[PDB]
Amino acid sequence: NYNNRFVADWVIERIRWLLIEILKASKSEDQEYQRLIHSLSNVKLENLEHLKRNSLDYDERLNESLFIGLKGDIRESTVREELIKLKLWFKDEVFSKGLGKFKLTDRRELLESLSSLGAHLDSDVSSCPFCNNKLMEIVYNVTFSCVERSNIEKHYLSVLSLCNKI
Amino acid sequence: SPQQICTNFKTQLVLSSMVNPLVLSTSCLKSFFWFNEVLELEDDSQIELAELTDFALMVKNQNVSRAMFVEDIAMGYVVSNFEGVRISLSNVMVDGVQLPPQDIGELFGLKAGLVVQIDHVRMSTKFKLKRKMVYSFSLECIMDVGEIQNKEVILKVVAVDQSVSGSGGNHMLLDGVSVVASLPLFTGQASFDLAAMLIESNLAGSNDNFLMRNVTLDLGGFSPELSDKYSYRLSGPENQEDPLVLKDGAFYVGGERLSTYKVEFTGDLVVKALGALEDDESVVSMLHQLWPYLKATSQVILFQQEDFTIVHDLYKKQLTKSIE
Amino acid sequence: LLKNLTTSSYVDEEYFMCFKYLLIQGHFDQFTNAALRNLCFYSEDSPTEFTSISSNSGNLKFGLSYKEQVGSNRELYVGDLNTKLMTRLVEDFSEAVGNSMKYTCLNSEKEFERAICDMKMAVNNGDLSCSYDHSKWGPTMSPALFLALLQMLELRTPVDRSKIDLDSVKSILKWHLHKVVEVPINVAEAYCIGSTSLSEEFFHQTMQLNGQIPSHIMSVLDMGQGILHNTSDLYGLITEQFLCYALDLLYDVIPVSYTSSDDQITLIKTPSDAAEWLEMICFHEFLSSKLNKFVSPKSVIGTFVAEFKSRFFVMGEETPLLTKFVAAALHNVKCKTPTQLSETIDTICDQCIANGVSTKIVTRISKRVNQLIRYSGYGETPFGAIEDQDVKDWVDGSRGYRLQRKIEAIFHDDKETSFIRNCARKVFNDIKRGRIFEENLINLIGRGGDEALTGFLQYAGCSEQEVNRVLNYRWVNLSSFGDLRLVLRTKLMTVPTLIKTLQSKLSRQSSVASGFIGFCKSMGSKCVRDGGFLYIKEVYSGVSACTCEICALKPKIIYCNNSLNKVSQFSKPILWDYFSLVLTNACELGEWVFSTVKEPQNNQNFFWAVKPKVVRQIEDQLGMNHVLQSIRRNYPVLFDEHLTPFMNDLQVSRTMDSGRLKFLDVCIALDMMNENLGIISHLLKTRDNSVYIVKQSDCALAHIRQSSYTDWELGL
Amino acid sequence: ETSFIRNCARKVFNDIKRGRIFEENLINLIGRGGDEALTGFLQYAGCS
Amino acid sequence: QLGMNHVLQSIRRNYPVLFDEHLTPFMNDLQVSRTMDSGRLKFLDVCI
Amino acid sequence: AQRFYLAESLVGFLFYQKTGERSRCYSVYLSDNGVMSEQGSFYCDPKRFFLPVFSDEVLAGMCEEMTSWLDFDTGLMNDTGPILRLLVLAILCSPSKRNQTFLQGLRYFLMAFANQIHHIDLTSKLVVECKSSSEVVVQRLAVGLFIRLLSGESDASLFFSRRFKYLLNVSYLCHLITKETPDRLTDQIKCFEKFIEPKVKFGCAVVNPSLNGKLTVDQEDIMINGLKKFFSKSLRDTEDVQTPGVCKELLNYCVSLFNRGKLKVSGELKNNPFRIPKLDELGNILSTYDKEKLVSACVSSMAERFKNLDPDSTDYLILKNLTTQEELSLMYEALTEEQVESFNEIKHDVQVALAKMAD
Ligand SMILES: [Mn+2]
Ligand SMILES: [Zn+2]
Ligand SMILES: [Zn+2]
Repeated sequence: NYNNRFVADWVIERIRWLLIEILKASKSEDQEYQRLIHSLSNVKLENLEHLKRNSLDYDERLNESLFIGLKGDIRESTVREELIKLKLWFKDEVFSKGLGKFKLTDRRELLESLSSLGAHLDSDVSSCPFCNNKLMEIVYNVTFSCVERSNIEKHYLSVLSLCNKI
Repeated sequence: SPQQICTNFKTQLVLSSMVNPLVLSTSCLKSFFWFNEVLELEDDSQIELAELTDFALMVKNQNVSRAMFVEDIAMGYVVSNFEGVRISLSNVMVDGVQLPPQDIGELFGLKAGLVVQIDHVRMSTKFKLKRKMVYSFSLECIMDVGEIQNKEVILKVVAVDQSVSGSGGNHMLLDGVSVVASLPLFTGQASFDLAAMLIESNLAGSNDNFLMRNVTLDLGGFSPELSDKYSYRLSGPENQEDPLVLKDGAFYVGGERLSTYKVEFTGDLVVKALGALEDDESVVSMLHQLWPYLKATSQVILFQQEDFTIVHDLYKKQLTKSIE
Repeated sequence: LLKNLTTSSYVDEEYFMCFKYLLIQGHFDQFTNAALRNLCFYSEDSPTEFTSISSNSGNLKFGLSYKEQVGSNRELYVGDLNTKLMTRLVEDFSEAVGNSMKYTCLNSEKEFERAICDMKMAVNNGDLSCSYDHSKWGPTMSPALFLALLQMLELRTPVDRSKIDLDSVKSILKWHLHKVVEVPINVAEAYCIGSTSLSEEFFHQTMQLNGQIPSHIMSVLDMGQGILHNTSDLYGLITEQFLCYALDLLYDVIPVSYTSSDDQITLIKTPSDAAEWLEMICFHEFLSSKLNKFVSPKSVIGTFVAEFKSRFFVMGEETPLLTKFVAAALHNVKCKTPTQLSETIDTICDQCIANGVSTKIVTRISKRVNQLIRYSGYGETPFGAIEDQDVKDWVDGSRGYRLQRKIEAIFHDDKETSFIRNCARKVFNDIKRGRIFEENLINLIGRGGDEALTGFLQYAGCSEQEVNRVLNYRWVNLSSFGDLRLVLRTKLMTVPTLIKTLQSKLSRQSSVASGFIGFCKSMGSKCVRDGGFLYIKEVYSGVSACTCEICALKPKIIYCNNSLNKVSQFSKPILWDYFSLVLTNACELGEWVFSTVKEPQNNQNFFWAVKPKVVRQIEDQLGMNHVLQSIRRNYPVLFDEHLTPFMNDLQVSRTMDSGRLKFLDVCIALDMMNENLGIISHLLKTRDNSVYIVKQSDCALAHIRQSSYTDWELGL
Repeated sequence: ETSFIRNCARKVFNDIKRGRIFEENLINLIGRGGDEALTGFLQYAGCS
Repeated sequence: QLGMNHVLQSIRRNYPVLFDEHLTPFMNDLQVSRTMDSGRLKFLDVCI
Repeated sequence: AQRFYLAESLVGFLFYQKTGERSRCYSVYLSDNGVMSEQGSFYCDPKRFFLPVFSDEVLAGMCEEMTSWLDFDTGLMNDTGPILRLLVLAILCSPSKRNQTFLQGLRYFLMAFANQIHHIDLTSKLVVECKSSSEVVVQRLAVGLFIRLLSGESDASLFFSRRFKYLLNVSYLCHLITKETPDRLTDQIKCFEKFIEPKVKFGCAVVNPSLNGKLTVDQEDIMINGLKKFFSKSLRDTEDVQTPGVCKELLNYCVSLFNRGKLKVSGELKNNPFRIPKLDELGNILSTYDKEKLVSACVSSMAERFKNLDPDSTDYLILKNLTTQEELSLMYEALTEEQVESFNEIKHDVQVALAKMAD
């Protein structure tokens, strides 16, 4: 905001209004005048018709590479005929040859595939999780060593808390 | 038809009391829906017997329980065993002249510049106001009077203050405070027996100077009648006892039956109440205690028809066959 | 200061800072109005003339980042303010166009439910269900496709038939087509400082061969994930409609498709077993690949199970997804105060038990969160986290109801709480049936808990005996003179709760372990306030172990009055909170909670659905502009300050828009004083479940709490 | 006409005191003026 | 009874702008008229 | 060292040497009656074990219920119970993204197995490269469970709904392992890879533009070449079925079909729609702009104060604008390791600035 600590915060907007009125009354280019009035208002979406949209000899090739095949007025029956011909071509050129994208299950083959990809056979690891993972071995050791097998301490903990606090 | 309001409220109260014992406080009177007695601005007619507690609730009383037996008038026909005691002067100057008598002669000479200062009178009047019904009450009043000492004739008065205390009902303290303000005491002939007697008790002495110089008060006539409640007037050695309970439509002061007030239900009301209750044993207790209360009432208007077949939903043949 | 720093670093153990200071000390570092008028305050960068690639105020710069997911991280694009506003305008236009449409279900729960029931009916009947997930939806689409689409459309008006010109939309899309994506500086430094990688090869090839180190990347096909979502949704919708039309015309089947801008579900009804439809689906896949709709190998086609938005439907019922909700409950422990953690766990356990999980596992989660809040040093409180030993009555029951259940479970033979419930029922009858109570309870409650409770009691009816009896049970409230002060692990650079909830309603990377560690650490300093601040153990060390046969029914939870003579500032009655909770449940979900609980007199696999049996007496609609008027009436200074600076519709909230609601007057004052009721922020919300799958074994062991009429069927 | 208006006023009085469900909505209905307020009160009581 | 500090609260509730302007500049006892001193009278709401 | 109690006499000791939130190497010992024994050592990250901190009874109950789900055959749950529990245990003791990907692949496998038709490229999306020899055991356990539940010739589908529910809940065990980006730099690098790979494969990724709306001749040339390559797909060639692009013939067909009210949707819309961080660093707790603003404000306040001598209270200022020894400690404890490093950097900058001002 144009506020400051030298004026009573009521003359700045008056001076601004007087200045924009004097500017819009008489001038002296095209865009240097639209920014001066815009840079002194207070507050102000789509419909940007105030813009200019000047060409730069580059959008020509953009429109030439983007909107040559776009017509959007094709009839209804000719599309039916074209889809019929495309389906008849698809049936005997790429599907009867074996170049599809989907297939039946054959659940036995899926079971074999999962057993081949998941169950590792060429690995040197053993069939025991405890001796493979270190944390599992640790927890196993602790649990199998634990399952199968007085004012002094409280004074000590209190003084520990005191020194940790200080 | 506010008569129906009153009788339905009484029926609800008696049938709610005859499932378990409850205290006869505002907790068991205001906590009932049919207590529309606070409504119906024209309160000329009360339910059956609760005139006093209704008039108290119109003043928003905080009472709990007492012997509400106005049928035997507790405000009227009360013993009037009234008396008085000595005084104790404020602005203490008597402790220096009480013991040196061992006399009364120098004290009488001192009481004979002029040094008539203010006079402070302290009285503790204890009475034993009884009632018509079987009851008793002991009520004592403290009176502090700020007056002006006189030259020779009687006395001069400025102001008075009273403070009641002791164990006594609302009607008892009402009677006491009314008679202490309308007694042959100070207001009137004052019935004052000076005889240099209470001075001889305050000013310790066993001698007489043949001069009593009797005095009499001319009190203004203030009206300290602003309690009118069960409150023991801001002091008392006895508080919060004698609880009133209710088991079978009969007032139990401590376990003794006072009486049973008549309540009609006409059959439809009792089943309308039996409809929605807590559980089975509550209905059992209510229907077993109903006919014992019917013995103390007279109501055969209860229609013995299809409504009884509706009551038959609660198959409690033992309860209706136990009273026989 | 330099010598001081070197000496203080030398006296310590570390010598690296000493060497740095030693090095920086050793000095080892050695009259036209268009050109002279745009330097003082002239906004030269204001958009006045634009081109087909920019807007004279930048080139729609963006920033790349990742987002954490379970399987693999997702992309993320964050933009500047100008490009953010442009994307906002574009997405608003496209979402309006989509809301005008019907079949798409991305911001419409009605169409989502329609797709759900259609899929369920198809699975129950045996139609061809095909769940199509598409691979690389984001990094493959291009704004040029949307440009061509909008160029080819007409967008006819409803009543004008004017063929709206989509000129500005095409301009913004042409701007987006030439957006600049900036690479992270961390990857740049990692590839500059310095295993085979194609992108690393491209970085080293574009490091200094053709130009400088790559920092800005523009291309044709980006379509940043989370930028053009609505336009991509509409394009996918129209393409799938064209595809289903083509399939209907070619293979004489009945297809219906539902889309979500990333995946689709197609329900195909065939005439006149399913081994003669491979050509149809492969032709459909080929036609989709002819467009920019490449299908992922994870897409499935069958007639036994259907999937949509991770919601699997099979013949007869639906999968409960137990472990997902269990892991969601065990995770996301975000705690700022124990109350908000309790509420979050409440919502999570509710939405978990909604999908027929169990009644014995939720108790364990509640015990877990109780132990978590206890380990932090806060100690157990009467409310605390979710109660233990619950039942299947999460239905027709809110947070207030389970809090009341916990407080009732505290007492074995309820005689005080039953009396409080009777007093609350009396107040409810005299305020509704007698109907003479308003704004006086507001004057009586604003004081606090002690005098308010005895005032309500003497309004119902009592003596000094009840005053000294009921008001004896006390519990320690550490947040009595305010809230617990604490600074947790937040991001850098930075009054009752009802005001904050209302402000949130009107207006519009951190780990859980570190968060909880900071929580437990900050709960050990001077936190509790008074008058000054002090410790929690300092307050809990002042209680006297009287043990007078009344403060031993639940240790560290309920005390007596004389046991807190040393510290009496933090001592509030629990029966007052019980009264408030009972009255709040009455204003919320009916009067069936005034009766007494009675107990009643299956293979663990008989599941079935149940519906809530609530009955509201609080003007069921209960929209906005009703709490605002009540606050303006009851709390004028609290309505002026901290409320309604950001509002321009005060006229309707002031001109008595259905003023003096039946209970919103009194059912709102208990919420602002008590810090843990939270009912006004709950009344303005939907059930979010509307149905609960439960097993029969839990329905037969529930408590039967249905109240008879308080008038004992005696009224009329 | 005045007897009918008195009957409507008695109905409003009963429903605001005995029925006891009326407040601050009559304030919103009266502030407009005399015409619409009267027909609003009438259709609240009952009319055509 | 119907004393003061009852019409003032009703005006503050029903007519806030009319209670701020033209009313209570010459008053120092707004706290009692604001803290619901027997608020919502039986008829002073609509009879005013 | 940290301590944990296990029994009446024996306790467990956890020894380490580093601090912060990084991954460390720990050593666990026991102590029965003073004789300190050796239990072992390991190397892990502490911020990836928050789930089982107190969930020792919830997991037991959930696995017990999941196993009792299969009570239709007395003899099948007895073999899957311990296997399920061991699998869950191995999952908790080894948090990794590869396990989550493997379980998601198993979910997709089950989904494709339940139905009748599936894609031809399915089995290539389920394999994941396992390292550290720790994923082998969990993958073997999951595969063995899936086989034990799915294998069979005739009597293998007596109750298929229960089997499907059990297998789905087993595959959904990936939500147990948390998702907290095991490494930030590697994740950012991989994100940049996945972002810029398709554009380099296509051949349209230009180099640093002018950032003003002015492209050189080569930039616009390659842009137009990419635009042409995007719309240069025919309706008969089966070679371009995995590369981006669209054919104009099918687009014109769909457009002309939608315009003339033939699809289920049309252009009959109502309610006419015409009614400071840096971008080069996302994830950093503090950008260079904020550091610079803070140090400038602090040095300006310190210069305004000198109107010399300055205690460590200036450091207090750093704690005041970013988030009296007690308040200093309370405001300093709430920082993380990277946060405390950045705070030390800012402190060093402010102190060297004040020192150079002193000269
Ligand atoms: Mn999907
Ligand atoms: Zn082993
Ligand atoms: Zn105790």
